[PDB]
Amino acid sequence: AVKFPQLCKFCDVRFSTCDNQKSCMSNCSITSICEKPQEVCVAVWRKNDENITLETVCHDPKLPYHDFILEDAASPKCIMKEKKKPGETFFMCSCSSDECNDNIIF
Amino acid sequence: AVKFPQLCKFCDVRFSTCDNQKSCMSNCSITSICEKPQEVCVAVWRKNDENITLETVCHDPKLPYHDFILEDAASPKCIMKEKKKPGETFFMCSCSSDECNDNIIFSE
Amino acid sequence: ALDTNYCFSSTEKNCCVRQLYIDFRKDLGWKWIHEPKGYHANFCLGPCPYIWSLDTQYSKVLALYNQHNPGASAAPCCVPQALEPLPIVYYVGRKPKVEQLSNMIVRSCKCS
Amino acid sequence: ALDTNYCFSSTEKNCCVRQLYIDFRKDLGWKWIHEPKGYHANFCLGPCPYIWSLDTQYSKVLALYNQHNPGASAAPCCVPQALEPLPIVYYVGRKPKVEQLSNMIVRSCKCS
Amino acid sequence: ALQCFCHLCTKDNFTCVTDGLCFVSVTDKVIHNSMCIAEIDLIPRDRPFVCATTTYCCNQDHCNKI
Amino acid sequence: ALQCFCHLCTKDNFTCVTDGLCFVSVTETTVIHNSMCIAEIDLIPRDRPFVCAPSSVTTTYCCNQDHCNK
Repeated sequence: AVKFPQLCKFCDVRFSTCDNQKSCMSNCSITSICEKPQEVCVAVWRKNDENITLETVCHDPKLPYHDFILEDAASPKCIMKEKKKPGETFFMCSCSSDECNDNIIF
Repeated sequence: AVKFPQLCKFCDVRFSTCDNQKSCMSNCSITSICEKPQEVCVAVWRKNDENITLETVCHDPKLPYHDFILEDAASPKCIMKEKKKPGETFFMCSCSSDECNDNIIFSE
Repeated sequence: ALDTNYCFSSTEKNCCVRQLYIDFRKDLGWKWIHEPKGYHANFCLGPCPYIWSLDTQYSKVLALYNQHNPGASAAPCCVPQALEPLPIVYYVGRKPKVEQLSNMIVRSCKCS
Repeated sequence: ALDTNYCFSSTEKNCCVRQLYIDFRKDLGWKWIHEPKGYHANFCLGPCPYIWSLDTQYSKVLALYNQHNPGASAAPCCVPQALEPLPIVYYVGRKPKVEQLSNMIVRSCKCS
Repeated sequence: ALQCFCHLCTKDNFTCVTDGLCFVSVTDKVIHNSMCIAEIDLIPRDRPFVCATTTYCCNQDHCNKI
Repeated sequence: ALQCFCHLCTKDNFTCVTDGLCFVSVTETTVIHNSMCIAEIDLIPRDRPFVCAPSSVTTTYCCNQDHCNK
């Protein structure tokens, strides 16, 4: 058999306004084929104090993104789980399906 | 404009069985494209005494076949226009239609 | 023989390039193409009567066959003759990649 | 690939070379060929499902489309690919010309 | 070497250049078609089946009737 | 130097040598599964060829080992 990479949103850290909502759209035009087959989809949501960020990338589950080993790296959906960080809100998610990180699931 | 050679039966002189009929069927198993684009079909029915021979060939109308001017060489059909020749009967037609000399005529 | 110029200007309802638009995400199911989102590929359609852009001798024979034999199920077919590339942009990782997909557009048809 | 070697040896509904005899006088109308009175030409027939001997890329894109739009009057056609000659004999006057007729028979087919 | 009248040659001033002949046919409306024919396609040469509803295969320039 | 299994390749050992990958697809009838060789030049895109990412009752997959076509 042979293993092929999957599709993921790849806009990196960008501005966002999706706030106090169930789900939002990463709505970034760039949908990419991950370089490494082992790589999965990852989506970070952050809102420090006076703005909102939104990162979308591929990432090998083996490594920890921002000191957080991808728990649900094999999950179908992008279950927006929470993570505590000093002086900032930190929601992060991951999945193993195509373009899964395009639709966050708070 | 271009003037193409037509198809005619071309078995030359063969033994026949055609006789006393309104129309016979050459039955030459050879259909050919006349070398010369101007040529036409010809059919000669020469019954000697006991034996009969039919002749089917291509021929240039501007010439005399067996000493005869091809006057009917413009017809689409092959109507045998009898001629006079010693010691035998002699019919001869000529037409300008693909395989027109395959079905010789004396009737209707 | 039958080409884009001829059959998009008129209406021959005979073997020739019809018009067709293909949406990658909904027609083909591709989600890996960043741009375009779709493209005009067109297609070939229409009967092939005797001597009507018949490609080869065999096409001439098949036509002449279907002529003397109605509904013979055997006749020349309207199929593309000239195909053309389609430049697309797709992302491999963070890297913006650009390439030409050979033979994706039909500019002419023929009977075969 | 999709030649008589396979199609004649196996059995299936997809695009493949089928049997088809042809009498020159009756089916083509020709009266000039002296030999033979006819020949085996074969012909291409059968649907072109996705990934079934699809000639070019446009062939696949068109199949995929069709697959997503069942009965869309737009799909690959089963046409010839490899054509062979046909040794004939016809008369030019009295001296029979023996020559070959090019692209008269089909070896293999292909979806496009 | 020659030069015939073509029908489908839209963006080509409705013409073409071959070495064979110019083909033309005819026919409830009425239509007809003109085209080029390479000398390789003229099979058999002495009398190409394509040249012999009417049909003409003139041997000149732009000699396609109506 | 890859060498895959191919069925349309009658008088060709029923095998073919490609520079790309091997292909096998199984479809439900009422079992028709064919195998072929696809040259790399027809892998588009190479990183993730759509030809090897099957569409809708079928089950296709590619492999880069000799006669891995089932």
